[PDB]
Amino acid sequence: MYQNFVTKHDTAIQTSRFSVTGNVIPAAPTGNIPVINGGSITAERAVVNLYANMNVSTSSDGSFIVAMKVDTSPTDPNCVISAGVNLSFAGTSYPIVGIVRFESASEQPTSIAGSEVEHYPIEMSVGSGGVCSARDCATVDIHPRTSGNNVFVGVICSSAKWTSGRVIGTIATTQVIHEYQVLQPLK
Amino acid sequence: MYQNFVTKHDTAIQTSRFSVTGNVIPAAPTGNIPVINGGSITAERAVVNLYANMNVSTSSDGSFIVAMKVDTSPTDPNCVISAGVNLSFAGTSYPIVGIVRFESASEQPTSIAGSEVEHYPIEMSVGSGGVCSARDCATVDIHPRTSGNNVFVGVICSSAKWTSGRVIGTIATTQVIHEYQVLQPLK
Amino acid sequence: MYQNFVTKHDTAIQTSRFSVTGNVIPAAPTGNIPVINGGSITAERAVVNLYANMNVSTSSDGSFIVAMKVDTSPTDPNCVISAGVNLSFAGTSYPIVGIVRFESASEQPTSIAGSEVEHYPIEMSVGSGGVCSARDCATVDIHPRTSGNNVFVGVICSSAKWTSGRVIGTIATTQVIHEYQVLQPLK
Amino acid sequence: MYQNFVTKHDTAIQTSRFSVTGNVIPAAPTGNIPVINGGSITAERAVVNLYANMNVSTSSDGSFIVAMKVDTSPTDPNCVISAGVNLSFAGTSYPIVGIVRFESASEQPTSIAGSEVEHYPIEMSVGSGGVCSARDCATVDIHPRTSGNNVFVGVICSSAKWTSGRVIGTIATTQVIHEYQVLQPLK
Amino acid sequence: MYQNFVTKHDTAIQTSRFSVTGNVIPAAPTGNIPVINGGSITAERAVVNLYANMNVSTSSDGSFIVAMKVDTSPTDPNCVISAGVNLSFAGTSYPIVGIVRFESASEQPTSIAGSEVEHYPIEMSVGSGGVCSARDCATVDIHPRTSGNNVFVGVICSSAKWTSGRVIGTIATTQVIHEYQVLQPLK
Amino acid sequence: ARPGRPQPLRGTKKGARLWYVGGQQF
Amino acid sequence: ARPGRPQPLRGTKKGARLWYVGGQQF
Amino acid sequence: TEANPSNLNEDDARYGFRCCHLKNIWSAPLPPETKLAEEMGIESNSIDIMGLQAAYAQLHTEQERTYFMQRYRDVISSFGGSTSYDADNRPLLVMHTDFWASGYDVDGTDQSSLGQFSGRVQQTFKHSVPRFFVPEHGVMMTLA
DNA sequence: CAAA
DNA sequence: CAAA
Repeated sequence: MYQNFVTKHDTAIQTSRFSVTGNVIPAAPTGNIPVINGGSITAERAVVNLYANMNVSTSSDGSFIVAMKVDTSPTDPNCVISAGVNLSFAGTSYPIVGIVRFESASEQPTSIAGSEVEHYPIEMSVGSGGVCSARDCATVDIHPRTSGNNVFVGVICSSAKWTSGRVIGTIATTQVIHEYQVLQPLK
Repeated sequence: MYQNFVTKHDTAIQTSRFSVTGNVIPAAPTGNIPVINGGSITAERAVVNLYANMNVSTSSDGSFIVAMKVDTSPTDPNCVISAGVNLSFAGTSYPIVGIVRFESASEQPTSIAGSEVEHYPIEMSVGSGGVCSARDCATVDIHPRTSGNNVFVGVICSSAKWTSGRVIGTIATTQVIHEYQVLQPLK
Repeated sequence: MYQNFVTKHDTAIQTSRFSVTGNVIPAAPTGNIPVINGGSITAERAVVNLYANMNVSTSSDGSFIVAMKVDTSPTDPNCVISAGVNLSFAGTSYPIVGIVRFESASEQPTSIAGSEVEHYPIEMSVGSGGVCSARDCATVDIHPRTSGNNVFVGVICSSAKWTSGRVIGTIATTQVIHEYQVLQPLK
Repeated sequence: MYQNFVTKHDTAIQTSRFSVTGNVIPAAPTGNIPVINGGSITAERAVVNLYANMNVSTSSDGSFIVAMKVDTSPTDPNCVISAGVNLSFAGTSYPIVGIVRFESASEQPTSIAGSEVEHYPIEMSVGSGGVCSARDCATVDIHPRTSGNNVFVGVICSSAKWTSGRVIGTIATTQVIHEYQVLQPLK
Repeated sequence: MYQNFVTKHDTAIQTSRFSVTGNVIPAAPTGNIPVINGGSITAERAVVNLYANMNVSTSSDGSFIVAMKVDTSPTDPNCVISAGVNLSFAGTSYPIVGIVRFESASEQPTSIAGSEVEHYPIEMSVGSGGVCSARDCATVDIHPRTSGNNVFVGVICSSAKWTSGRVIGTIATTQVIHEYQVLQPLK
Repeated sequence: ARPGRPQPLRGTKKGARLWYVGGQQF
Repeated sequence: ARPGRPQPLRGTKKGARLWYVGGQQF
Repeated sequence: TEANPSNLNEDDARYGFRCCHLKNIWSAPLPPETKLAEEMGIESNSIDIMGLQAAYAQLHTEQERTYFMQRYRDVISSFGGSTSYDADNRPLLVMHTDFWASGYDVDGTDQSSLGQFSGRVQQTFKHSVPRFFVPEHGVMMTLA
């Protein structure tokens, strides 16, 4: 049949990749959320591979974030931001995802206050006990609301009841300001 | 590939946000359903963040609501109302969602009788034991059927068997009378 | 982004609503299936709210039906029939749904023999242990095959192993012979 | 809103129906797979209703098939074959489905060797412990590769670990060489 | 209704098939991942049938791969690569899938280092305890980044906590540089 | 058989007066 | 080879009478 | 003969009676009761050739009728006479036009519809009825 | 429009 | 259309 060439999320190609291992310390919206990026992706297309241990040193119900620095060049008020996640947890905790936007004068944010995070729900492919999947996008104003900060976007992952255990998968996210060209056999 | 720019639900952008914590008292359709909004969103685009405890002080099988005040300016008989939810519960209860419409002379409804609520089913992204997800919409007549009331719409969340426990996520809903413009690289 | 205005099922608007409580007696295809409608929807758009107890007084594996009377005015051989269901059961039984067509000289069928029921499978949004969801449609010949009967359509719900317990949700179904007009901001 | 009139699978209308009861003996690809059709559908549109017991008299991990005889009239090299399944099992076994093609000089195949079966994966609506659902299609060459045989297609259902127990639902499948006409209110 | 002729993945037709049995030794990204293909599909359309035992002789949390050799003839920078998987495991482990690209001067890779593998997330049809399903695609640069190697693509399957047990299903993957023609009744 | 491409129909419009209503009404 | 853009075919329509049916039938 | 518009069935009452297909070999045959042989009485060993004569003539009158003079007016016209429309109470055909309905194809332009075409028949037309003198109160009916 |  |  005819191959479908449209998609809610195009995963960055050869660039913007960072592997993250270690302990992921989920947190509650009342505190500061963990932004597991020290070498935070730039090109505003980010692919993050996960192979770490979901540790509950803090609260049992929280959320961690993966982010990227929004390119603000475009004069357009706002553009689309897509994400594509695939996470498999060991400890049944019924994960959950979505897209977020937050600012910070800091270039490489390590954590962001929950009262400083904006949410954008997205259709979750799946949300089983140990695996959340999703490939979707949302509309987000790309310009810094406070003269001075850098704008950040990414997918956030939460749970009502986390469970210590290894987590693995990929967290991809992109600011659509380019549609990847592709061999379409009939043109 | 080509980025998809259509979607069943556009989550409000910088405005219309309210965080709700505390106890959510689900109820049965025979009684009055809890409308967890005191500062009920106006612009008829609503984003509600949840970080509260699902308490069963009343019945074990019920439903709670998140709502917004419909803008009735449009002369069009009825417009589309989209919702995008992502809820993760601790207590396995197999959640469920949908869109609803109800009137009330009250500006900030605290609860609404079940026999006064209209239902509009929507494809649920997921409905696992502890996480319901959905991004869809439905057609709803936006004009007050009883000369005098204000029209309300929102997503309702129910369960056949609830279970005391923390719930977290986002409840977004919007009356489409505006499509957010967006940078489309090829135009 | 651009709001999507197409959909497999449009839930009836202000009309055709009936609430059903009590005991739902699932049955096997070898016997007569329970059509939980006494005041069976007419306009051939039906919305049915469920708040009853799934009782196994008969067999442990069966199915119940929700139906509506097909409008046969249209000279077109057959039209589309969409359904949108959201059911949350207490007793884990892995529900299942689909669309059905059956005739009967009776105006308000209370039950229909299984060997007299026609099936039309539909993509199930979800089919977890305690919640089935689906918003789809199918092509169905709308004219009475036996000179004299009335044609009925609706969604059927089955299970391989039911389990006594309260069930809640909505069963919507419509014969598309009208597409609801809607405010599309850009026209 | 606007009613969607496209779909990956159109379930046959008034014809091609066969009910199958009894014992379904799943098998492994190393042996001969059970083709639960004696009165195998012809018109190459098949609807099969299931109300039987999933018995493990052979191996614990296997697969059974539902098939139809491909119409080879069309000079077109190959056409689309859609399937729409909804199965609810009692015994948690995590079902799975897909479309298959196989030849045989026999008009009414009772079983087919696994090394003689061709697979075509399809997006599974759901694949929970006790219910698999799917409505999709695939491209399949409709002409007999060995001068003499009849071509067969259908959906196959497998499991890594079956479990004795009643199964119920519908198995629909069709060779698209006709698109059912339908009342579209605006034309 | 109108039959849908578009699709994210077209499963190869009569060619490119290989059956794989035996022990699948999942591995961690810190080591070398198992590429279960000795007779690795060429035409860059691959269909692989699984009927083997998921053995944990190494680590409990890992991932295995199924791959194909990318045709590099096309002068187009990059083309689409679709995959369609249906896996049913015995041992509940919450599988997970995605598409990958990796190079190697070796013609028939037996294993590939994790730090040498590129990920491309895809919407997972389902990700239950014992069955992952998915039919999607992604954009991938098809030219060898290191003058000399052959480019490989395929679907990878991972888990946070594997569990010894038989696995069954199909792993299909294709490089879209051809759209299969198909009988469309109305043309 | 007339060549032209289909035109929408206009006014249902003569002899002497028909409508007496008390004066001028547009 | 004829220039024109494809036209749908009309009537299958001469000499003396063929159809006697008892009188006039439209 | 239907007495009232209620003796009419679903289809008819709403859409009008059915008419005959365009005349062809099978849609316009010879009246089913058409004579395929004419028998004439004969004694046992003799035949009246003078009778055989009339016999044929008679047959003729019968055929002439069967074939094209089933209506009274046609019979009279046959003698070279005429008949007012009031004679056999027949509607008066005031005007009869006809034409072929042509149109155009709309081309498909999307990924899957591209290369498909839908026909939109759409013909304009005039149906003019010359000034007509209405002798008695009645109705002017125009059907298609 | 007094089709006075 | 009596192609009488």
